[PDB]
Amino acid sequence: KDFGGFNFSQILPDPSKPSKRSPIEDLLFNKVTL
Amino acid sequence: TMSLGAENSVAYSNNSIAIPTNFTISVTTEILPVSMTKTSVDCTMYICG
Repeated sequence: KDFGGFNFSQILPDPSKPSKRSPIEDLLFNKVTL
Repeated sequence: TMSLGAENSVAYSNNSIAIPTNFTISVTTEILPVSMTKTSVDCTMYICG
């Protein structure tokens, strides 16, 4: 991830967790309760 | 289980660009309904006649 200094780590999916979601998508699923 | 499409990991480098050489003119189509039939039902003949 050499994008010239830009850090899309909060939006790109996280492989070191299950369901393969980004940090922000994780908090979007944990903050909406069915 | 459905495939969501082909996998196309594209060759991002920090100093390489891809530029088109040729083009295609493509005509696609798109269909939109704009109107209904103008039915009209009287109650009195329907319910009673």
